[PDB]
Amino acid sequence: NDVVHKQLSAFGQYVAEILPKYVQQVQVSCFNELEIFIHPDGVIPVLTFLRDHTNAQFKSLADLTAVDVPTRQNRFEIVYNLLSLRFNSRIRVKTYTDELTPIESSVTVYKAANWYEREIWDMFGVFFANHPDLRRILTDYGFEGHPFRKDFPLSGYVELRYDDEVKRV
Amino acid sequence: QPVSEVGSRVISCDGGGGALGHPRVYINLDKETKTGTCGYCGLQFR
Amino acid sequence: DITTLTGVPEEHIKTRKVRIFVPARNNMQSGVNNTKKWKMEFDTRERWENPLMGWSSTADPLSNLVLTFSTKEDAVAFAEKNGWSFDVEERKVPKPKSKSYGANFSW
Amino acid sequence: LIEVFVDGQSVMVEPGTTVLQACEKVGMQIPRFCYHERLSVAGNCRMCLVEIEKAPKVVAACAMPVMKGWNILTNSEKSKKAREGVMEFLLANHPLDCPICDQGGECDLQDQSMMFGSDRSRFLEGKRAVEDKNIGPLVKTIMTRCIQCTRCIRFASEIAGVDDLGTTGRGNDMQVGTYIEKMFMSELSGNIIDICPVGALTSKPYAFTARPWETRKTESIDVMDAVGSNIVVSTRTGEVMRILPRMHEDINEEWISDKTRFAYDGLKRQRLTQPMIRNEKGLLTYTTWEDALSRVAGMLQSFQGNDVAAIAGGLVDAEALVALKDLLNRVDSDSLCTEEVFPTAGAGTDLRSNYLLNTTIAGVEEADVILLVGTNPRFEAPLFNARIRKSWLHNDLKVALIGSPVDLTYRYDHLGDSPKILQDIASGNHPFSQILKEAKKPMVVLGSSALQRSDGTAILAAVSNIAQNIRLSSGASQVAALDLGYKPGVEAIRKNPPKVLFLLGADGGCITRQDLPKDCFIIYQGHHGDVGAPMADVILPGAAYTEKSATYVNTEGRAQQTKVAVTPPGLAREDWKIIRALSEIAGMTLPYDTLDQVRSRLEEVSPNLVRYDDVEGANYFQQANELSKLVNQQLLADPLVPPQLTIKDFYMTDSISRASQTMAKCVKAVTE
Amino acid sequence: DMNEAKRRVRELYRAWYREVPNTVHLFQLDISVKQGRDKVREMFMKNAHVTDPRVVDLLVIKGKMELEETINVWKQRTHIMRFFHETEAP
Amino acid sequence: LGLREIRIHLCQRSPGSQGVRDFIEKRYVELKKANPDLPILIRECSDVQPKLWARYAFGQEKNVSLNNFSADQVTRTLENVLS
Ligand code: SF4
Ligand code: SF4
Ligand code: FES
Repeated sequence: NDVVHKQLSAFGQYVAEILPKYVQQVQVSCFNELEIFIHPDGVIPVLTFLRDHTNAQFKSLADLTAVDVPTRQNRFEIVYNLLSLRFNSRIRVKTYTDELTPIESSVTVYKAANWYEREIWDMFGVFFANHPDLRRILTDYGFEGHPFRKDFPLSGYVELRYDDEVKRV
Repeated sequence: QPVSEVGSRVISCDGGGGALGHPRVYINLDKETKTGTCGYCGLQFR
Repeated sequence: DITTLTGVPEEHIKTRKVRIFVPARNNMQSGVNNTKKWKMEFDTRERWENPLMGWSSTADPLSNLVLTFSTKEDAVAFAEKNGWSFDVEERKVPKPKSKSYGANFSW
Repeated sequence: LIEVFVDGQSVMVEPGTTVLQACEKVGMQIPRFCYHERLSVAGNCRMCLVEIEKAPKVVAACAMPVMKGWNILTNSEKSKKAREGVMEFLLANHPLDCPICDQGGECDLQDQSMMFGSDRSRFLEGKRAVEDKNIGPLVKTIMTRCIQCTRCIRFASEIAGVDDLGTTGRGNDMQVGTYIEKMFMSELSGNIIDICPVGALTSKPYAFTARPWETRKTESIDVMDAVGSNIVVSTRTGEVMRILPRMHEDINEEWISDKTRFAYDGLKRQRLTQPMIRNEKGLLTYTTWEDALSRVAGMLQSFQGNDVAAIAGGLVDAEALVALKDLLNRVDSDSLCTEEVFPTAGAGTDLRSNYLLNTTIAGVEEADVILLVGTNPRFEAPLFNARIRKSWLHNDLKVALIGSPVDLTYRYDHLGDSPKILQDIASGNHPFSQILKEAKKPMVVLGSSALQRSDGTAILAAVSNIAQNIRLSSGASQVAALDLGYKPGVEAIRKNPPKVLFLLGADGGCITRQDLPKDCFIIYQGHHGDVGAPMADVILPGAAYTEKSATYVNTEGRAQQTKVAVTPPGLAREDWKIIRALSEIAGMTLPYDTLDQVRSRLEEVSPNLVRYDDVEGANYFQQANELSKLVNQQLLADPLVPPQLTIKDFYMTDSISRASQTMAKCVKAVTE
Repeated sequence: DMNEAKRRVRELYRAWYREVPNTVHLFQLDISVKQGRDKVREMFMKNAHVTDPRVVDLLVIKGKMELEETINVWKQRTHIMRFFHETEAP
Repeated sequence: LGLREIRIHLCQRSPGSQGVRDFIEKRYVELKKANPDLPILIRECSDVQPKLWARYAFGQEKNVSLNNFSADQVTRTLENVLS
């Protein structure tokens, strides 16, 4: 449909003008998916308004994905889906991040993001500032190296096995 | 197996039946000095 | 250097080397697509055989790993961020060549 | 250079040059078959059709040169309908053989069928199919899968130079198979297995054994020749499957030899696995690695100073030679003995350049005359023979044999006998000396075979004089050692020296065991039981070239390295590492231990080897080398016969090649 | 800058060291009570050459979580005995 | 006669090399005629500082670094070369 592509286009322009201290570009994937960019420092302020009405009542994170790419000056590339209800439609803001720079946590803005901060922390190196409690999930205890680092072998570097002489795995 | 022979020339071997055997292939018989073994079936022809 | 951050055992940031290169065209192919774009293959280690069934049982943690890139400098810098030993190799684009259907008919 | 528009953007393209080459320059890739650079253009297989910006009908992309601001819509719909149009025709008869055809993993015809060809079939009749044409020990012709991109004939007539095979008949029934049963053997016969577009021609020895998506594809270089061509070895997990050429402008350029292509097969058969001491009975017997190495480690201390005499094979091994070198200097005296009876007085070694092939082989096409003396180029170095033939078509430049009856593919002047025609032209007695005078950038090539022949030094002196004259008028296991001065290299130092140390006696062990009654003991650090092992006490298992990282030097002086592939077969280790163990046992532990520390030792003892692709040097200048050799000069003789002559003689050289099943099948093939 | 982070790590050593006997007690570990301490000191020597600014504080972030786990009885005898690599062939 | 070998390294383009480059086109043949004996390897190695190396039966090695020295100075250390 052309129509949706129109409305998303114009709306992308709309937000592009409303708050352009940080919207690097508002590309519309041709199959009707808008997606603006964000300077990594700018995460909270954008998303904040993204809940706040103008039309951007995009409540509820659908997810907090963390695409990786070995190239680029900063490899990890965070992504935020969002959904507005009354105007039933979805957008997708996203940023970028150094292996070492601590981007802030976005838990307060989208509310249901507490679990995700922990996820991406234990599936990646990236740290979220002002997060109440990053800690491991989806792993063993020690384990150490983050998976999903695009490098890092799927077979990992370790294995458990039970050993009778010490009577322990 | 006995070697099948036909007075014609080119023949098609499907390995027995339609869509239950190997892909249809035509075995040439340009040289009478040798049998025409099928690629998949393994059945000689002349 | 981020060696402490990665959980990787010291052995494999040490006693082995990456081997950056842009892959050669499979020569059976006439295609060119897969040729381009740097990748970051590691060196091979030992791989024996399963006493049973004859499988190629293998010890090394990370033999199969491989990574694409857009630019070589980015690749070298990449491994440097990892503190990796490396063997950078030149892109080896074929020289352009003259061609002429009529030169076949000089005399 | 003309401006031309690839679909949209302007491109300042080179004058003339085919539309295909234009889009190649923008990088967009036209579908192709019959065309191939490093071969020749042809109008068959019109899968390359592309649409002119304005002219209504499409033209073959590799045909028309670009000109005058042309625009060309590769993606234009009419082009696409054209391509589907052709592809349906190609697939109208190619037999349903994908699962069994050995080309199945990457046949270009498949991928072209995917990217462009319409998916529904709409042929609905009967494919033609044709009988096989047996051709030799190697290639497995199947035909029927043939699509008459003549290609292979354009390979044969224009590179192998043989024109035995060719097209036959008209319309359908026309066949690229050669008429008459006669077998087609040639030294470049192997490369067609690469060149063949589909599965119509694929290597018998490798056949069925594996599938393309499976095998890992290591990059390295050949060792069967010191020519040093780049390759892609391919292994199905822990075991080598098949070799293919890897293109490189300075050497192989997409081609490869043939003895090398099937050389790997010998690795699988007889090979060193465990150390083997002589027993009291004189039988070879399997042993622990440790007791053996400690045994000889103590054994060679008594003879510190001279006595002990290491002997390299013809294949080995840069890191092994530095390691063994310190083995020989930490011990007080030593035997740097190669194998080829290469003359050393007057020292071509110290100046480096005399044993170098001065012009790049890449520079060979620039030379306007070639002076081949003593040994035929094709058997000694096929890629070079391909190079000179390549220019032979590209240029009308002269060449000359000095001298043999050998059958090189192309027209060339034949001379007479060594001191005769050589010293005569050197003194300008030969008319040939004149044409050598007027010639631009003259090239004189002297084979390694000539360097022995009883009085090798005399032959070298004669050829050097010719080099001096031109200037006045104006207008393995070999080059590596001489990069590090292991001359004499010849075993002529003797003076019988007890406890010889083979790196590989499979080659020079055929000679004589004269030191053995004086000292039967011979450490043997080979990787086959061939020749050297049976007549040698204490056997050391050792790695083949696929495993070792060790560099080898191009005859040009390029010194590029092989990479690891499949690890040593058994208890065997990489060769040098045994020595770095040995010195450590002796108490004269060497400064290096890692491969890279000892690459730092190349970074001292040379340090020009640590420049893997860098042939260039300051050069000693030919006149200065001439003066350096001027003080010797000695009596000569007429005869000069190259070792190989026949191809069957070419099939067997180093012990690995005789361990080959398929090479044995070839030597049986040509002889029967 | 460095040093400001080094104090952090010393604090961390205090915490670990003092906690260790409780670890051996509560977990019924039969490691020599000293050995855990020594091994702690060693693990502290493992990165005793790191010199980057932010990387070290990040190191104490990853250092907190472990004492965080042993204090909460998260991980177990297996998981905490894991550090000693005791089953490995020399 | 302790020395077994001698070697020399020379980049083709550093200026500090030419005072040694000049040493080779002319002094060299004089040297070999003066030195039938032990090997005198020359290299075109592009090490920025040209060098000198000397083997013993001991395996110990002379290691003479040089910078932009006159060829006569090269000759000087070369005559300092002895048994
Ligand atoms: S190789 Fe010949 S047969 Fe095998 S798939 Fe490609 S085209 Fe079909
Ligand atoms: S031989 Fe190779 S190239 Fe010549 S037609 Fe048959 S397949 Fe095409
Ligand atoms: S290559 Fe253009 S016609 Fe086949």
